[PDB]
Amino acid sequence: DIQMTQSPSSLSASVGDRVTITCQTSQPVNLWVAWYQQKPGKAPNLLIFGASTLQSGVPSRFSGSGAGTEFILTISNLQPEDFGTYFCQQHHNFPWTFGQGTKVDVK
Amino acid sequence: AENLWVTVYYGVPVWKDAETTLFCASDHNVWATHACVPTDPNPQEIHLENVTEEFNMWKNNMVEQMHTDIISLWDQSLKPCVKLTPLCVTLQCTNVTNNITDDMRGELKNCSFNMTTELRDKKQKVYSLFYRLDVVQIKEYRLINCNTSACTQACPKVSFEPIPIHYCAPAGFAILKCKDKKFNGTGPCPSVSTVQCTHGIKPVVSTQLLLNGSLAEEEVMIRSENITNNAKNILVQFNTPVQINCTRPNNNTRKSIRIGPGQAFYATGDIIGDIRQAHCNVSKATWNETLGKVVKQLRKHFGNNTIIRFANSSGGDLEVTTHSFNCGGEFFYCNTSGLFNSTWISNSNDSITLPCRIKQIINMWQRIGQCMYAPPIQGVIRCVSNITGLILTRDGGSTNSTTETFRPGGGDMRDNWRSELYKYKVVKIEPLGVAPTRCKR
Amino acid sequence: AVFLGFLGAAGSTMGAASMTLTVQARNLLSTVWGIKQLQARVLAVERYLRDQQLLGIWGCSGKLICCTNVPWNSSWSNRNLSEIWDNMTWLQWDKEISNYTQIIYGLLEESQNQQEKNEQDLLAL
Amino acid sequence: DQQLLGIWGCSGKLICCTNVPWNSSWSNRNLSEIWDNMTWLQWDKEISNYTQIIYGLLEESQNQQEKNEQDLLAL
Amino acid sequence: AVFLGFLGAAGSTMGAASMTLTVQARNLLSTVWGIKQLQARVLAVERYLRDQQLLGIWGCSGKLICCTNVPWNSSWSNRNLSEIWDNMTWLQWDKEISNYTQIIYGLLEESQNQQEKNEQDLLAL
Amino acid sequence: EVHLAESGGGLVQPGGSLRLSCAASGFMFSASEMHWVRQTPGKGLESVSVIGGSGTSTQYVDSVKGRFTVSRDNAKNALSLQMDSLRAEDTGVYYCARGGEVRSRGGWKNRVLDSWGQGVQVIVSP
Ligand SMILES: *[C@@H]1O[C@H](CO)[C@@H](O[C@@H]2O[C@H](CO)[C@@H](O[C@@H]3O[C@H](CO)[C@@H](O)[C@H](O[C@H]4O[C@H](CO)[C@@H](O)[C@H](O)[C@@H]4O[C@H]4O[C@H](CO)[C@@H](O)[C@H](O)[C@@H]4O)[C@@H]3O)[C@H](O)[C@H]2NC(C)=O)[C@H](O)[C@H]1NC(C)=O
Ligand SMILES: *[C@@H]1O[C@H](CO)[C@@H](O[C@@H]2O[C@H](CO)[C@@H](O[C@@H]3O[C@H](CO)[C@@H](O)[C@H](O)[C@@H]3O)[C@H](O)[C@H]2NC(C)=O)[C@H](O)[C@H]1NC(C)=O
Ligand SMILES: *[C@@H]1O[C@H](CO)[C@@H](O[C@@H]2O[C@H](CO)[C@@H](O)[C@H](O)[C@H]2NC(C)=O)[C@H](O)[C@H]1NC(C)=O
Ligand SMILES: *[C@@H]1O[C@H](CO)[C@@H](O[C@@H]2O[C@H](CO)[C@@H](O)[C@H](O)[C@H]2NC(C)=O)[C@H](O)[C@H]1NC(C)=O
Ligand SMILES: *[C@@H]1O[C@H](CO)[C@@H](O[C@@H]2O[C@H](CO)[C@@H](O)[C@H](O)[C@H]2NC(C)=O)[C@H](O)[C@H]1NC(C)=O
Ligand SMILES: *[C@@H]1O[C@H](CO)[C@@H](O[C@@H]2O[C@H](CO)[C@@H](O)[C@H](O)[C@H]2NC(C)=O)[C@H](O)[C@H]1NC(C)=O
Ligand SMILES: *[C@@H]1O[C@H](CO)[C@@H](O[C@@H]2O[C@H](CO)[C@@H](O)[C@H](O)[C@H]2NC(C)=O)[C@H](O)[C@H]1NC(C)=O
Ligand SMILES: *[C@@H]1O[C@H](CO)[C@@H](O[C@@H]2O[C@H](CO)[C@@H](O)[C@H](O)[C@H]2NC(C)=O)[C@H](O)[C@H]1NC(C)=O
Ligand SMILES: *[C@@H]1O[C@H](CO)[C@@H](O[C@@H]2O[C@H](CO)[C@@H](O)[C@H](O)[C@H]2NC(C)=O)[C@H](O)[C@H]1NC(C)=O
Ligand SMILES: *[C@@H]1O[C@H](CO)[C@@H](O[C@@H]2O[C@H](CO)[C@@H](O)[C@H](O)[C@H]2NC(C)=O)[C@H](O)[C@H]1NC(C)=O
Ligand SMILES: *[C@@H]1O[C@H](CO)[C@@H](O)[C@H](O)[C@H]1NC(C)=O
Ligand SMILES: *[C@@H]1O[C@H](CO)[C@@H](O)[C@H](O)[C@H]1NC(C)=O
Ligand SMILES: *[C@@H]1O[C@H](CO)[C@@H](O)[C@H](O)[C@H]1NC(C)=O
Ligand SMILES: *[C@@H]1O[C@H](CO)[C@@H](O)[C@H](O)[C@H]1NC(C)=O
Ligand SMILES: *[C@@H]1O[C@H](CO)[C@@H](O)[C@H](O)[C@H]1NC(C)=O
Repeated sequence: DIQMTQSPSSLSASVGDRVTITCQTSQPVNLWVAWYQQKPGKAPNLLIFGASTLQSGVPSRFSGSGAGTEFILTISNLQPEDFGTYFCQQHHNFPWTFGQGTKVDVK
Repeated sequence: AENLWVTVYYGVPVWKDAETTLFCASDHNVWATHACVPTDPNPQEIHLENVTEEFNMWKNNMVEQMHTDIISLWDQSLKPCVKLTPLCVTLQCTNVTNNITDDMRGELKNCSFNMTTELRDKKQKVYSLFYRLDVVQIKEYRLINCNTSACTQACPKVSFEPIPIHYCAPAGFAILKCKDKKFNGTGPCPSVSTVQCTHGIKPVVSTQLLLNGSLAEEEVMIRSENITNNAKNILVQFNTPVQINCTRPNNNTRKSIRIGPGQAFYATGDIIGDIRQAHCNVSKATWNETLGKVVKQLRKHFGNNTIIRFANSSGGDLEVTTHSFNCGGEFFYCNTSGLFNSTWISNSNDSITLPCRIKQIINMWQRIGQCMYAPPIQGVIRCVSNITGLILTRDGGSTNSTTETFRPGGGDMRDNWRSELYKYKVVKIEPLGVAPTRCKR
Repeated sequence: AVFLGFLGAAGSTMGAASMTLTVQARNLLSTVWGIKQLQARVLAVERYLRDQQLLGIWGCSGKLICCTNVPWNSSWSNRNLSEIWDNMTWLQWDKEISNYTQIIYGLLEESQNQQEKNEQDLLAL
Repeated sequence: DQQLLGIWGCSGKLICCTNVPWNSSWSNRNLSEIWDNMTWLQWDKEISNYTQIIYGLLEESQNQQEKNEQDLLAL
Repeated sequence: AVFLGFLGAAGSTMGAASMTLTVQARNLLSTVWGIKQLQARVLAVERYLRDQQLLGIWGCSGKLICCTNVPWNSSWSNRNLSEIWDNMTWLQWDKEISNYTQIIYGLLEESQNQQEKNEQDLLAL
Repeated sequence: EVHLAESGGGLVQPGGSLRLSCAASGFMFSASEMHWVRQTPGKGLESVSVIGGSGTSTQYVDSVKGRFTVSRDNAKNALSLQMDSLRAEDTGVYYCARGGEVRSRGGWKNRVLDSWGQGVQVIVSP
């Protein structure tokens, strides 16, 4: 099974800061990587699919990029509603393995 | 059922490998920027998403084109300069015994000789100071190049400093650049971009060490066309530079001798004060750390439990045997014996000092019959440079011994051009395309 | 980043890549060093004129997406439009069908003249 | 010049009208005092600032017409 | 033998030779010696562009056979189509008519602009 | 609007069995793949199982292979997960999600978990 590694494990950022989260894979998965967010007591919400395509309705501040075995999620303008646990998932082959999660909280 | 009909598309994004002629782009010197196009203040690059290309640094025509252009520029620069044909005369030389140390004994020769003047009737007796490497005994001596060819004196107004040069492709072609770090110059690069022109490259001419080069962004990199074969050189690129300070402390003096109508020969009149060897200094701890990183990286390809030896150069010409370069127009050849001398086994402020010898008669490229005379520079000379790479050669390599010995290499200058254009390639577009479609004309 | 522009659509599908032909179309035209630059410019002009002539001979002059009368032979390719225009890139298709290029060109060239002759005959009446 | 003309769809034509409408912001003068009360040099001098935008609009408009023609011929 | 190909139809009649214009059209485009080759290529490109401009000015752009609105004057030639298109060669016709060349060119040039103006007027409504 | 509601969770002893139901509405159930995901307390997400549109293709992770069974009822637009021989590691929040087909900017089609349920709590303790 393809294992997903996230970095950093946790981070504290203030409003308006730029947040960058890196996700790595053992094997190539083309660009089939999806970035989700989870708030406390709520189910995950899709933000990025295809490693560069923004889901409809999501604010434009969220962006994704990368290639090979390295993908990056970028939040340009952190807002009070964007704090939570971010996950990167690979959906190229079953099983679809999630990352260990990056927790972004208020500094 | 399909009822598909042929359709022609113009502008399809398809490219093929090709070779063409690139041209200048730049922001008195040997590397003529006068006939080189101004560079755009805001260069443009377009990252290609989900495009993986094939790269191979050892089959690049850009290196050959750069070598040919550099040789052509060097030949062109020397055309309007004085030819030292009358200088081939019988010299009468003696040893210099005026305030010299125990290591510079016999290095300098005080010579006297007759020479022509502006009038073709009169002659003048003059004297000069020459280096032991430039005069060969025939008390009578002669210039080494007299029995091979007569070369021109480098004009004193042009500067040998390297200027960055950008290479640009013509219309209808494109330059692809690999942005994938840890790429070793051969294989599939998944991260690609299109660039109108190549980044600034300094045509620095040096051997046994890459000076004022580019540094790896991740860690020490090792490249080789065929690492198993010993006959192929190994290019090592550092992730951090090492400062080296090279100086000639002699206080030289220049004098002009009129050898003809509007023709002057520049000679070293006399040295003021003490005489001592020029030398280079390199940090010891930084060099040890760099060698530790290099051996750590080398252990990946040549076994984990092997013994790694650094030793002296095998031999050959002075250009290949010693670290040859120039500083402020003065041509240095340094003895890099204290650096590559150690053994590694799997498990404060002192500086290494390299003595150097100065030369004036220069054959830069691997050519016979075309030398060059460097006029002397007035005053002491000093310079500082960054070491950012090495050229190494494996010794032997048979299975009998488990110890790998690497020695300094060099000679061919194409490698110096191959360490910068390893992440670039040239392609040509093929706009026309044919497909099926449901139309009907 | 400048992800979109000139060759930015190289990695996209043929359907998506067909929307931006103009960006590739525009750039096709635009002492010792001057000689090399002049030679390169001459070669580029010759290539552009060759491409324009080849387009013109087939009757698709002044058009970027021009369909024609020659039908598609199933022998050259068997894949349907479902797995081509949105499940393939232009580079892959060109690599696959690089062998069968000239025959289609000849068919187009011989088809254009018949249409011209028929148009002249119709206008004669 | 020939490529620029051809890209807009006016290939092989000296007087070719197109589909992009005229924006009143670029110029407010009407045809009454333009086509018989002005010279070409004066008009070019007046409107030399706003050149590229109409070129881009023509370029983006031609491809839509081509796509529509292909779609109609598909039926 | 390669009797048919490129200029093989020179000796044939004008009617028979009118079926092979494309073979002639294709080939019109394609240290001391290199200078001569470059000069020749420059001249060839200039000639091709001149021919293309002359064709385009008359309104027959991108067409090999394009009949137009200018009527034929009987003064220039009196022979009928019966003894021309199948009883004469192109070289003979060019030799006979080579004196009367520029007037028809001017007539075509002045006729095209009137058609353009009329089309603009019609589209104005 | 796509709506998914989970039910059937609660407290169970080790070695017991439990059924989780997910009612779905607002889309074509027969033409969408269904996913069962679990989140353990203090850990990240994990895809427990997947079932295809026709219900003939089912896959599970190694941790639950041979114990968890996923089924679907297209007529009722319902999804079901049978769990047997439950262990302490199985405790957590179980979500039912839909794998919806989406088009990337380059023009390629894949499937992502674009819609999730509220989740249901299952506690495997003595
Ligand atoms: C790697 O890069 C480093 C830094 O980028 C390089 O080190 C630099 O090297 C240059 C060139 O040697 C040096 O610039 C010289 O500095 C001298 C001291 O300030 C200047 O005197 C000298 O000017 C003379 O040379 C010019 C031509 O180069 C002339 O245009 C100028 O008029 C001067 O010439 C007069 O004086 C001489 C001597 O009296 C006389 O003979 C002439 O006739 C004329 O009257 C240069 O400006 C930099 O200072 C160096 N940088 C540092 C930090 O030290 C290094 O060389 C690079 N490595 C390699 C291998 O190239
Ligand atoms: C980036 O580009 C690559 C290739 O250029 C894309 O990979 C391609 O993805 C498609 C899925 O849309 C694959 O199609 C699949 O083919 C298999 C076998 O034919 C079939 O069984 C599937 O049902 C599906 O049709 C395609 O094979 C694959 N290409 C290769 C070479 O494997 C990738 O999707 C692109 N990135 C993104 C984000 O789209
Ligand atoms: C090199 O030799 C010349 C000539 O022998 C030296 O010039 C002489 O210097 C002495 C004083 O040292 C004078 O008395 C002579 O008149 C000089 N000769 C001429 C012809 O001018 C010169 O000093 C020597 N240089 C060195 C470094 O030894
Ligand atoms: C410069 O020229 C003079 C004269 O030609 C040389 O002096 C002669 O040297 C030769 C030795 O080969 C003697 O045979 C002559 O008798 C000398 N003539 C005179 C007038 O002195 C002088 O040696 C030359 N300079 C050098 C450095 O060789
Ligand atoms: C790298 O060089 C080695 C040189 O040894 C190549 O292997 C040799 O190939 C020749 C070809 O006939 C054989 O005769 C030798 O016996 C081989 N040597 C060994 C030690 O096996 C090797 O092929 C080269 N690498 C590549 C990729 O070609
Ligand atoms: C290179 O290092 C040597 C020492 O290994 C330096 O030699 C000293 O140079 C200073 C110059 O300020 C003198 O004051 C000392 O007396 C010298 N000591 C010795 C033992 O030679 C040399 O200066 C260094 N050169 C450079 C260019 O850094
Ligand atoms: C090469 O020269 C540079 C300066 O040109 C030296 O940098 C100096 O390093 C000493 C440490 O020994 C510092 O105290 C000085 O402040 C530095 N000077 C400057 C201007 O930064 C460098 O150390 C020299 N390299 C070697 C190996 O001696
Ligand atoms: C590297 O070191 C070896 C010895 O450590 C040098 O060999 C010397 O070469 C000189 C040149 O003629 C001889 O005079 C010595 O006798 C040699 N030494 C020994 C011990 O044999 C070698 O020259 C050094 N490398 C370079 C490039 O100088
Ligand atoms: C480069 O430096 C090394 C080290 O000083 C030189 O090796 C010495 O050479 C001398 C002869 O000039 C011998 O007497 C020493 O025994 C040698 N030392 C060692 C450790 O081998 C070497 O010769 C120098 N390179 C050249 C070309 O002279
Ligand atoms: C030697 O390397 C150092 C470190 O890379 C160079 O100093 C850098 O110069 C660049 C200029 O392009 C600056 O942007 C960096 O901030 C500098 N870094 C540091 C740590 O100072 C230095 O210029 C190099 N020397 C030469 C001659 O190229
Ligand atoms: C000059 O000195 C060298 C080295 O000491 C010696 O070999 C040579 O014979 C000397 N030449 C003289 C004194 O002419
Ligand atoms: C010139 O002389 C040197 C040494 O006397 C010798 O090595 C060289 O071969 C000579 N040149 C030629 C062309 O013979
Ligand atoms: C390193 O070079 C070798 C040369 O054959 C190549 O096979 C390998 O793929 C390269 N490494 C990477 C990471 O591409
Ligand atoms: C070299 O000599 C000249 C002339 O005496 C003097 O002006 C200069 O200062 C000297 N250079 C040094 C470094 O002392
Ligand atoms: C080379 O290294 C050895 C130590 O292994 C040392 O004894 C010797 O002096 C070194 N040689 C030079 C020229 O520095």
